Amino acid sequence: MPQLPSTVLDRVFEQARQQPEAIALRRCDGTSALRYRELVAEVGGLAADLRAQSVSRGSRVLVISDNGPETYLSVLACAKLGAIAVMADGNLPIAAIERFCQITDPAAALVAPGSKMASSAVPEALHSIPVIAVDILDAASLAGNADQGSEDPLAMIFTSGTTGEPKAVLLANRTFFAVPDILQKEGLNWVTWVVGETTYSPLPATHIGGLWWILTCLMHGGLCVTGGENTTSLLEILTTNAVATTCLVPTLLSKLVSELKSANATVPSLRLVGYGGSRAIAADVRFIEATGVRTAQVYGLSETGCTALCLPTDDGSIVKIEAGAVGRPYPGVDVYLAATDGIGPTAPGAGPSASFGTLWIKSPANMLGYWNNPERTAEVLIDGWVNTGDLLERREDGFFYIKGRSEMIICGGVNIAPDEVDRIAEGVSGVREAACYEIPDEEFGALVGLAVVASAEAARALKHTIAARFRRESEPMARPSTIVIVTDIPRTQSGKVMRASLAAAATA
Amino acid sequence: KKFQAMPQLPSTVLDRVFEQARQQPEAIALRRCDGTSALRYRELVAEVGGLAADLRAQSVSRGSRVLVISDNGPETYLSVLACAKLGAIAVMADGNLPIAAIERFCQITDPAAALVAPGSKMEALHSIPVIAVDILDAASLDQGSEDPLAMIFTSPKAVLLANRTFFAVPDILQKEGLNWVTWVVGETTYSPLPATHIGGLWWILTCLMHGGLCVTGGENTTSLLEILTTNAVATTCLVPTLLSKLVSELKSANATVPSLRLVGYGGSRAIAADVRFIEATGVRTAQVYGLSETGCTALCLPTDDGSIVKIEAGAVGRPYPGVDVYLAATDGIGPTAPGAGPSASFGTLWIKSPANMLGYWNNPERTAEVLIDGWVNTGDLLERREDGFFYIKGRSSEMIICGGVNIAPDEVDRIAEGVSGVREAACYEIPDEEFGALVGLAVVASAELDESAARALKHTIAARFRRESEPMARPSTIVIVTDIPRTQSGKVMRASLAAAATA
Repeated sequence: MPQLPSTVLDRVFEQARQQPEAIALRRCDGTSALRYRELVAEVGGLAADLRAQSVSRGSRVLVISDNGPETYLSVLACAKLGAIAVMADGNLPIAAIERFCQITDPAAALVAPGSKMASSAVPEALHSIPVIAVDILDAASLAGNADQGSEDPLAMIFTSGTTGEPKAVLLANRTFFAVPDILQKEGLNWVTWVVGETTYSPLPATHIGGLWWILTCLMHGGLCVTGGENTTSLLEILTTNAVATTCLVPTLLSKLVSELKSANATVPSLRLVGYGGSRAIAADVRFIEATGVRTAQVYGLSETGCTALCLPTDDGSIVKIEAGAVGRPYPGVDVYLAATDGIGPTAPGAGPSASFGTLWIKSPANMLGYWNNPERTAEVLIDGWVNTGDLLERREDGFFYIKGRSEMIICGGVNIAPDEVDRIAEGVSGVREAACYEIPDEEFGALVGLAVVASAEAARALKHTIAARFRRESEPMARPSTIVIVTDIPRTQSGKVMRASLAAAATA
Repeated sequence: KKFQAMPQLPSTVLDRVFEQARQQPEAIALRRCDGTSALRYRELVAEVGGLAADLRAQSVSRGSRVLVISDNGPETYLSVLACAKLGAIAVMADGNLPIAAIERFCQITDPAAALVAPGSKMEALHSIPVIAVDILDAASLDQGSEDPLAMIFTSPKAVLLANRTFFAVPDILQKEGLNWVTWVVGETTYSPLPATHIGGLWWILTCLMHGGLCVTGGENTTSLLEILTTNAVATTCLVPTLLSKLVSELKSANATVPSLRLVGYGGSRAIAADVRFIEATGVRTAQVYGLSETGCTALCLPTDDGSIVKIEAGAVGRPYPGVDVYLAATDGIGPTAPGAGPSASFGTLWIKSPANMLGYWNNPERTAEVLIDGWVNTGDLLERREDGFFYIKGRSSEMIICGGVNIAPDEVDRIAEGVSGVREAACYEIPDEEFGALVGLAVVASAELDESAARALKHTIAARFRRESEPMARPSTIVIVTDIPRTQSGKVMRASLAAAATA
């Protein structure tokens, strides 16, 4: 906490002094590799180019990101000058870029090698400002910017709550280290960083999850692999690089689990997997923990500076994830459920957090505001609390759940017993096992979905067979609205269908 | 009701309009709200002829696509008809759409020319010839029912529409002598719905066929009532939002529309309270249910005794005679599919209608799954009730179930009414993906409150509710209304309120 530097850059430089020979960054295939000492000097080099080009404290620099080492050197060179690193995705069409430039008003632009052709249009489009190609230990080299603080802006991330508009999310230095400090200080192993361990982010540097993870790893002396992926196989990426920790979104975790099923392999080097963003699928998490690996669901938003709640691997955590738990609050991260919209956590007479309502979060990783948008900021951000927009319940177990707890489905006033539907679907020849799940419906409340594993005998015809069996019943609701032929149905070890894990797998 | 309805009548929209010109050449066919861009049936005929020449001069031919950059005015329907004369396909494109969007229409449809209506003055499409459009010879009066007349975008997906799309339903209504929807020769109609939207295009095109005086485009105002009033409009076609605004406009101004005979509406969830307001003014109404894919309305809910209760209940309509409907219990198994069984009383709505689309343009894979043997998958989820109508939801619990907890609407309103400053209150269900339903609360203020003033009422109600034993019961949203809709017993119409409250 207070013993440690209060900027990201300065924590990176500390690590570099402790282990200047360890690799800080490299791409998956091993190119663009920087040691901590080389990173330090490169950061020195690039910021001297930026100072030369008139970039000062408070200046915005557009970072056209390829997710690689050069992307992170670029952020750190901005940090060196007290400049704000605006993260722009290289893939995006120049019209999106120009719009970022309208909002942020950059003084320069830094272009990573993997966006360079797309970047190439930009220099002509961006005539007004110096746009630089980024390619590749005395105390003076390890000096930071003494005037920058924990509160000072380091980065901007674009988010689109609005269907068309993207808001520029303004992020202080503290965003990156506020939660890791909490963990270390309260001694929690929910998320851990081991000195030197290899990590991998398949998440873009322009997404809060990607930026946050690689930054906290740099501070912690990790070897961060990111950028030059030449395959879609995570298992190949993980194995080949002996990755120890990685940050996932559920659909990536699911693709990993399927890649490991399909090969009867594991990733033995792998220690820890964080995942978040979308709905967790207990089944994939469980398959991953069985294979030796510790996990952490990290719930959070760009506006909250990434994770604000956590669900670490522990007894019963899988049952909780399946029931819809998002996790529990880190110490020093206050959580408030507001029962009625328009009435914030600090409203006079509002009262204490309800156990059901919109989650508001007061964390020291919280964003400083939306760039150039006082009107949308004043509503989402108020006296330290960010409105996350999400509806959650707190149970007696202290965990937050994104849904309520009845063992029967309700479709148009009509109670469906899931087990009974499964029984019906399993009396049909060709069916090896079957399992129903709920499909959300605005007007009917819920519908019945049915997942089906066929015996070995194409079976598209079975769907028709099953459909016709349900047809011969006198409850119209009690009939599956969708019937998916699957290879497996997620089950507890005790043998019970994990219906929430199943619904997730069927709608992909 | 099974066979060809009116086979004596021409099988092209164009011919039917020309037929109108023959019978009433001096009657006004089209005009803008301000009275400019005016064409008589006679002049409409004449301009379609010269416009068609222009088109052929740019090598436009049968099957050639023609991009029609619409301003919803007389120049636009004139354009459509000029395409029709060559058997070219009118690709409807909104002329206020940003450049990139027009560009994709062009890449999708690849037209031989472009016709620009003046109400959107403005390369991008240099490569193709653009014609500016700017406003009886009996001999100058073989396209048929099935040839394509127009493309409408799902906006992106391109819906291919035949001529029969525009007369097949009205030929049925005529054939069966039904008055659900009717067109009177020479009556004034108005369409706030654009030519680029199935509703608007189909509406105006039907009126022209029927010898209507069609007022379209060039709105001199934002007031829907001033337009209807000033033009003495007799029939109109609306979406629920616009209907709500007409009602709102009608309440505030203490007016009726005296000329107004018929209002069609659809496109979103209908609001039973607005409909009832309108009909009490003497106006017949028809809910028209349909999509681009179904060539507009396939189901219709006509003003009738018990029609307001059905609409408040969530009814969408009953099919027209000759239009086939089929609820498939399971997705994937269509009507065609083997041993498909007959229609269920609940499931995904499939339609077999003579107005159905020919398919999506250059999309064989998506088309093959949505349209099979004349049947179209609407994608909508419905229940066929005892009374033969189709409904959007299930029979009411009368209880809001939030995360498994039952909540009493009477109990909730009781609480809000007990707060000083509340003259009356009524709650309503807000559907939720994860917790099922939330409680909404509509409040009628006892007294007027400054723009600042009302909110302390929101907090005070919120506070009061905060202090109750059950978390689920509490209103997730509190909205202030000058009006809570009631049945003629005085029970709250909670669905009408839930539509008005949300907006």
